[PDB]
Amino acid sequence: DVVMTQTPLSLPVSLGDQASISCRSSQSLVHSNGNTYLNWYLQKAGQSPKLLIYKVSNRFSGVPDRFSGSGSGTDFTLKISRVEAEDLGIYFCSQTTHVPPTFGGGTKLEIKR
Repeated sequence: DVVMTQTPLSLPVSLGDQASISCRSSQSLVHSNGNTYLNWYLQKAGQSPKLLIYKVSNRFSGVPDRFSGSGSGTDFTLKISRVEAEDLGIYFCSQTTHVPPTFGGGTKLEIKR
């Protein structure tokens, strides 16, 4: 199925700066109609998962607006107005456009060093 290459592998940023994680999709995530259904994700060391965008840029209910998604077809990104302690951890980007669902990736985001 469509592969999702998460990048970069590391994103050292201070809790306050803007962070933009990328994500590429083998043959784009455009369903048979011209619509893209992406699902950004984030998880800490054994904590409660958090979903940001659920299409391409719109933010899911609960997102502090600081999260923003964008991109074309075989490329996507998640810019954050400001990183917080909770934001730290590993990032991911899923997609419900193709089947079966992918769900995976892993961008390291543990503050700036």
